[PDB]
Amino acid sequence: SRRGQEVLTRVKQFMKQHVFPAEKEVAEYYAKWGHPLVIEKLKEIAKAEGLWNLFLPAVSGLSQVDYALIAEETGKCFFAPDVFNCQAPDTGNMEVLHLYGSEQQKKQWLEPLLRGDITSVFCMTEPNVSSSDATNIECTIQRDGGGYIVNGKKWWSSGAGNPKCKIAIVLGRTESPSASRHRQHSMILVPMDTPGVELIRPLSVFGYMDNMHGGHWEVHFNHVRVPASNLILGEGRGFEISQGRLGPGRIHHCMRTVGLAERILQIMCDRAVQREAFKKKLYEHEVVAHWIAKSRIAIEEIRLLTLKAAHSIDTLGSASARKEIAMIKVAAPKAVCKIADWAIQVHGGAGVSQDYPLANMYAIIRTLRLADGPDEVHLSAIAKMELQDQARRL
Amino acid sequence: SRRGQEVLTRVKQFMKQHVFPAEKEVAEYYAKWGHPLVIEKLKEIAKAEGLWNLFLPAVSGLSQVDYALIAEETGKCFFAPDVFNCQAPDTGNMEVLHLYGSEQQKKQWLEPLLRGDITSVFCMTEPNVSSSDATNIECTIQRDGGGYIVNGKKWWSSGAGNPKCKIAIVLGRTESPSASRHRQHSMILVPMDTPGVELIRPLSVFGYMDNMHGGHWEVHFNHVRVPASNLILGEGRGFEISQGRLGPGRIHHCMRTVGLAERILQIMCDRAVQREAFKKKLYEHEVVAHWIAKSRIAIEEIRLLTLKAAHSIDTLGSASARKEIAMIKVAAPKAVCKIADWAIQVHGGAGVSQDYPLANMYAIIRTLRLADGPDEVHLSAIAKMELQDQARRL
Amino acid sequence: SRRGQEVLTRVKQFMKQHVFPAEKEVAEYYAKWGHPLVIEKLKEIAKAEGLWNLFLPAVSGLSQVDYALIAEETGKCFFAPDVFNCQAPDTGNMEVLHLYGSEQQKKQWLEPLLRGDITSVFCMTEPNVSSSDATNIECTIQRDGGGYIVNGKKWWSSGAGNPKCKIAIVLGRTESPSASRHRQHSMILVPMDTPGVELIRPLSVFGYMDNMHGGHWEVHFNHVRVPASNLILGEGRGFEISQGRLGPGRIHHCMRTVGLAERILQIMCDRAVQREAFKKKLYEHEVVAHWIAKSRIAIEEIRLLTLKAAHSIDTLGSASARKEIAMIKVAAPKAVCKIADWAIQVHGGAGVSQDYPLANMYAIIRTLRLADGPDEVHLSAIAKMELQDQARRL
Amino acid sequence: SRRGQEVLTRVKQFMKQHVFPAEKEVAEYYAKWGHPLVIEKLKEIAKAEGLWNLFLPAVSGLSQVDYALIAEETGKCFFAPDVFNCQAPDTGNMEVLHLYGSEQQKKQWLEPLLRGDITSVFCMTEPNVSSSDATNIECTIQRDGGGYIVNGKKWWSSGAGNPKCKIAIVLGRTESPSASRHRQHSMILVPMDTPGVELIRPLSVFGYMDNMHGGHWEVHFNHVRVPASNLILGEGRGFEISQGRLGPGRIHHCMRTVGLAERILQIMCDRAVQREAFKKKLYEHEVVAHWIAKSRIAIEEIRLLTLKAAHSIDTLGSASARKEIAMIKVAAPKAVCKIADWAIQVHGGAGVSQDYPLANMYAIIRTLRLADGPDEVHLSAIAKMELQDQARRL
Ligand SMILES: Cc1cc2nc3c(=O)[nH]c(=O)nc-3n(C[C@H](O)[C@H](O)[C@H](O)COP(=O)(O)OP(=O)(O)OC[C@H]3O[C@@H](n4cnc5c(N)ncnc54)[C@H](O)[C@@H]3O)c2cc1C
Ligand SMILES: Cc1cc2nc3c(=O)[nH]c(=O)nc-3n(C[C@H](O)[C@H](O)[C@H](O)COP(=O)(O)OP(=O)(O)OC[C@H]3O[C@@H](n4cnc5c(N)ncnc54)[C@H](O)[C@@H]3O)c2cc1C
Ligand SMILES: Cc1cc2nc3c(=O)[nH]c(=O)nc-3n(C[C@H](O)[C@H](O)[C@H](O)COP(=O)(O)OP(=O)(O)OC[C@H]3O[C@@H](n4cnc5c(N)ncnc54)[C@H](O)[C@@H]3O)c2cc1C
Ligand SMILES: Cc1cc2nc3c(=O)[nH]c(=O)nc-3n(C[C@H](O)[C@H](O)[C@H](O)COP(=O)(O)OP(=O)(O)OC[C@H]3O[C@@H](n4cnc5c(N)ncnc54)[C@H](O)[C@@H]3O)c2cc1C
Repeated sequence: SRRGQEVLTRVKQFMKQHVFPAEKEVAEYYAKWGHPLVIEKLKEIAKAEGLWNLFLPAVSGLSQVDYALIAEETGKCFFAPDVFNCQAPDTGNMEVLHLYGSEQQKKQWLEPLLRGDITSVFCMTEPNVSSSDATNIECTIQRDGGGYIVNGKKWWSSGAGNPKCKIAIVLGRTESPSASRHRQHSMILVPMDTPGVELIRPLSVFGYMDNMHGGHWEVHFNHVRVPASNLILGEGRGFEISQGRLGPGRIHHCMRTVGLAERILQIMCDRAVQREAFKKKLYEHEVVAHWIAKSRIAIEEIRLLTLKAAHSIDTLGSASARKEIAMIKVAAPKAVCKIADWAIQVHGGAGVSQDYPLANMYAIIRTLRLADGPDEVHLSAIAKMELQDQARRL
Repeated sequence: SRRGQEVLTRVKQFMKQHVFPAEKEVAEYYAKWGHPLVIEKLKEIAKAEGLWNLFLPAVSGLSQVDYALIAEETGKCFFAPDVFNCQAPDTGNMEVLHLYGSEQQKKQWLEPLLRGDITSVFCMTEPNVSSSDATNIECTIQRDGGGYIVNGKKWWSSGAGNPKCKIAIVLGRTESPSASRHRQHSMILVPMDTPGVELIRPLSVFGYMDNMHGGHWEVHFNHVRVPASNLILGEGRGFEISQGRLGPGRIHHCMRTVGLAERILQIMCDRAVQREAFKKKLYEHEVVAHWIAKSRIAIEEIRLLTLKAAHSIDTLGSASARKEIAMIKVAAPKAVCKIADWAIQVHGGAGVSQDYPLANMYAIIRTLRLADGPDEVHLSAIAKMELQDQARRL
Repeated sequence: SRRGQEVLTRVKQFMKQHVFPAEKEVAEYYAKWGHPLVIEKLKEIAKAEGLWNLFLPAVSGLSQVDYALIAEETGKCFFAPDVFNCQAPDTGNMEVLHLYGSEQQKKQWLEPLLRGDITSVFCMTEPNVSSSDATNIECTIQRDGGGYIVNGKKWWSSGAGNPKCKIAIVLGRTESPSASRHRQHSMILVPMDTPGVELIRPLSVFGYMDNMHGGHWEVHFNHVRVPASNLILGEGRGFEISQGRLGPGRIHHCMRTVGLAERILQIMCDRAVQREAFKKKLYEHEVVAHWIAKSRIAIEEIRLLTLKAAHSIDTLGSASARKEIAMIKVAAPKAVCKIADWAIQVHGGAGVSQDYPLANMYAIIRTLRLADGPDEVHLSAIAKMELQDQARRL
Repeated sequence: SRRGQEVLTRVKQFMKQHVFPAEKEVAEYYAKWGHPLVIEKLKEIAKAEGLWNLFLPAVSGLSQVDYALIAEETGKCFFAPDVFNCQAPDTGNMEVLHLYGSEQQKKQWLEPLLRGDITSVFCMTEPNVSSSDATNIECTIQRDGGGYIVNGKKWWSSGAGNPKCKIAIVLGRTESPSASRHRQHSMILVPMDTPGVELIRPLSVFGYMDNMHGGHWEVHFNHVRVPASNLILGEGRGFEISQGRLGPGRIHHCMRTVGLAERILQIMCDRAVQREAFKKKLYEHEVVAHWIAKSRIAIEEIRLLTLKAAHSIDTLGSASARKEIAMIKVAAPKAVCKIADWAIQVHGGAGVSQDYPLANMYAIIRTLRLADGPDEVHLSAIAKMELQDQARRL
């Protein structure tokens, strides 16, 4: 679309003018769970210029392909999505509140989230059970008179340490014997200021604490009392809302991963051209050149897959495109992990040190094979859908 | 396009009605370098219905995307491309004669090729040198008074054993010291009936002789006298014509390979559903299901890459899209080889026997990593182009 | 041992003097299920010099390490094991008859097998079921008065087309409700001259019929009447005898595969040194050199694994070393397959043709991942044993 | 040997009694470049019991196989080698001073190193050049009257931050036009207390600073004046001493890596047995079980390769076994990296957090593909030696 191209050009100009020059200051600030003043100034400027809430089609008037290209543009910096209010944790919560939810819930939580006043956290993983299977959730949401009681322990809650975090969406189980085997979980809105909500400890990733994004935390809900109006949809529709939330998050992460892979490839090519070993440059060795070629091929393939998934979501819907989302979720992280490992090996001993962003990049990409579900469950789902498709064809 | 969709539907109906039922008869006939009468009847029927010369846009009025889908449809059978006059050896020669060549050359050779009266063979590989580097060609094309003399030995000439083969395009070298380092080779039209042209022996592929397609032969040119009007373009433009010929052949092969991969995946899924081992079906074992999922992901990726290359050729040109062609040529054969190996392993001991087409399929796909240039030279070319692109960006 | 070293030196001299020069004649003879006179002369010479039955410790007085080195020596030729009476099909049957069996059975069948008068065939695979799980065998061995009745269809029976094949060992099931879940199968000796035994058709491997080794056949047993004295051990001990037969066959195949890999690596290095492409030799390209290095590393690793398994069998026994045999059976075929594929790619288009033995080599190695059980069942067995070992340690 | 077995049993008892229980205290101490008192007490106890300097055959009276098993035992803990005075940085310097060096140098530096009074650091890598090629070293060691002047910048110097570090071995270049192309570098002993030696900054590995081992530092030598008696051997023998130092370090690292891989496999098996997902345990999924089986196979292979290299060094010498050392250096890190990645994936999100040692383990193993030379230079060396061997055979 013409609007998509215009917004993409404006976003590229905004990044090249403001976002990249502030990287050194942002890194020096974090070398303690909030944002420095540079990010707030950038957010104000982006609000002024209209580069705000580009992820939500109902607000920005953009399709999934246009925002796919835009998110590919903003995936080259680790704090750029937060400048445009398109960061990973809160976007899913805004989508959940926009799709499902009452007028009171929207006016109370979605508007401050849209304006950037507050941030949100999504917590559904337990530390003592296998949470890749969503039926293993043991946190309870029991009705107690006129309200609800939330009691459980959470795990890997991203962004809970941010001082602006005021609302949470908690997935817990309700005992409903008369219901089906899937109508046993519900989502509830729990304010972080409610008595009984405790932040236990932050969680590290390969020795990185990720203070820029608020960190990952262990949260305890000790008999938290919540009004009955904070329950999203009904008392047994947690799985449906989770499925609705999942897809867009995965596609946005895949676009950002494509952008990050492009940045990594640029860095690796620069290093290969610059350095000389054994009386020749690094790219003159065929192994490095073949690494570069394979990286380019993989980047092109994953970008095409993500664009296909975005077009399918546009033309059909978010519920009739689960296979494409599963395929891109399987495909992107492994390819970008291989590219990052090749770049680290090309840079040598400096590839693991703090002189380059390759080590933190590798850690973040490595966590992409576990967050939002491991790759094995997605492979099983793809196999099941493919077998159903073959049975229908035959 | 609407015409593309209509022709695709007609082609699908034609295959399902005529081509697949004749597979058993065609296989029994070959269980000796020509075609049985069933193929000739199918060719006559296809000529009547207008499903003729679909590969050439100037004749069929189709873009590269429409024919990409059509060739994906016809890639599921090993003799289907010959039914529609879209077989690998002669298509490149028709493209060469259509792009370059005089009116006399066109009227003499392209029209019988277009009508299907005769077939052609392209020979540029020598047995005693490394022919992956085109500067190693030692066959000579010397001007002798009013004509030319062709003297050399050829290698892996596909389709030379067909009785309908009457014309050849031979790549040889001419001694031109005043010319550049690339203007040393030329292409000449050599009729197979010329004295001095000898067929030495056929060449086998993993123990398969491939009599259906005319086989692969060693050809000797012993002082062949050829008129000066049989030289295509000039006396030093062999490389340019070779580059013009190369790309469309690769893209058509990639589309047919995608179709073959789809057929292989269907066979493997059928076997996995049917068989039971260790008190469960084969797909109930997670390794087989993950094989199926990875095969589907790879098929989708290679199809998207081929469609991207076809669209780029449509919108820009065959000379400004070499990078995409190189990427698809690298990507498709390895993925389809892995899929075929997985299918053979799934079928067990019967995966290598004559009860299934998987072994011949694997042999043919394995030769795709060597024919039309190995994968390593393409990887080097991709690396060079990517480095140039990075230098231009920086 | 000193005897092992002396026999190894004598075997090396015998190969270099007689076996390699006859390769061209043997190949020309087969370019129809028996042996040419050259092989018979070589067998007579080997009998005269005492290089006979080197595989059996009770006859040759050699341990498993000495014969491991000897079989590594004889693995470089495809008919060399038959010169020393150490070929794959009959060796297992000799081991079975030597370990288990009565005096009458030994005097009737093992002595002609030891002298080389007759050959044997082992058949336990069915065409219409999954035979990787041995409980799926549907062939019946019912007691009928004073004898037994064998009724079933066999599959992939190696060596059944040899005119010297006179005896077979057939695995079938007996209905014994009072027995356990494993005491349901038995092995019986069935002469090939018995009425009701039919050879149906030979089976091809990638288009190779393997006439040198007698081929692989489909055999039908149509109500074959057999005396009760032809039953090995008891009526429900088939699994035990099968387990006893399995291990030595696998270790001998692994040693021969190591030898074949060494030959393949020598051929590939010769080609890489000889040829020149793009103004440099093939080994001057780093990819080819890295292929060579990885091939050498893999060869060393698999040889060490096989020697470890042989020493373990020597010092402990064939029943307390199943884990090592499973590991070598998993490890050797994949590494040698990768080496063969690299060599084929190095040779170029000639790597698939009949000018070199690489294509037939690849086909034979590819069948090693399916014969004597697939790799997946061995991986599952290794995982089970490793979990038991960890539980015992903890 | 009997002594080797007795010392191995004593070492196993010592570890199980003292080293493992202190892991929690050691971890809590570091959660600042020296050792806590627990390690010093363990060192005193090990000195009392005679488990001291087990790496040096001239002191312990042990071969390379016995110490290979012992180092495999001590590779399961990250501070265990330091308890027995067998830690990576100083062992190479002790070997260098033991092989080469004068009586004064030995009495001054080797004896305090042997008794554990001081530690050493080896520095030969420069930050601004490619140091994988040893001819790129730009640090200068110029003779200045009665002594030497060392001027250069070092990089990744391990253990320089330890307060006990008093001596260094620096590799620099000397301008000798009359000498050969390899006699251009020399090794000199530089005390850390000499004026002009500066510690610039520590270097991180994936966000880990590794304070336990003294860290990795950037060191500057600003016109350091050193007496002429501190030069090891001559003024142009740096390469020879470097080659002598290299091999034993690699073999010890490989043995410790095998031990670490065994520990990782034990942890992964424990997790797979414990956890349950999708109504079954983790090992009941075939992918996890196949991961376990492949890990066991790889561990066995690398252990056999290391033992073969140790036996070859014992029976022939450290100069006629470079091929085996290169092969093990290539083989061990990649296999252990794959095993560690599989274990991290098995543990899920907790695989990257601080609750388990898998993330730090992966970082340390990942640096093993770069330290002591990258894998690509070793692959090139192996290819060269293999080509020489093939040429000699032919
Ligand atoms: C944990 C750790 C500890 C260390 N400790 C020490 C220490 O105590 N002392 C010390 O002196 N150094 C130490 N180092 C440094 C280490 O020795 C070097 O990083 C390594 O030798 C390579 O040096 P470099 O960084 O200059 O690599 P570079 O040469 O700059 O890397 C270029 C890359 O190109 C590739 N390459 C290079 N040559 C070839 C070729 N011929 N063919 C193909 N590809 C090729 C490789 O992937 C290589 O990594 C340590 C490093 C680490 C990570
Ligand atoms: C060259 C050659 C020679 C042979 N010679 C003989 C001979 O002399 N005698 C004889 O009796 N047989 C012989 N065979 C047959 C051979 O033993 C069988 O092919 C093999 O044992 C598997 O039998 P199948 O074909 O029924 O495999 P199937 O069970 O039908 O194959 C199914 C596939 O599923 C997979 N699979 C199976 N179980 C599992 C599991 N638990 N987990 C995961 N994946 C699994 C495997 O990939 C397997 O290949 C020969 C075969 C070949 C190729
Ligand atoms: C089924 C089939 C059909 C064919 N049909 C035809 C036909 O119709 N017409 C025709 O002219 N030819 C045909 N060929 C031949 C084919 O084009 C050649 O085999 C191919 O181009 C390579 O030629 P070569 O055998 O000389 O390879 P070689 O150059 O001899 O192979 C050397 C090997 O070295 C490697 N290598 C080469 N260059 C590099 C590099 N720069 N970097 C790294 N590695 C490198 C590659 O692995 C290559 O295979 C056919 C081949 C097959 C298998
Ligand atoms: C950086 C990061 C951020 C995160 N942020 C959040 C967040 O904001 N909110 C949140 O709720 N969670 C978050 N998580 C947690 C994440 O969602 C979980 O780690 C993940 O969903 C798996 O949960 P688990 O740890 O219980 O895995 P487990 O189930 O304990 O892992 C077991 C392992 O077994 C394997 N496996 C599982 N099922 C199968 C199967 N069917 N077939 C084969 N293999 C299988 C997989 O390898 C899996 O990793 C985050 C995690 C990370 C690393």
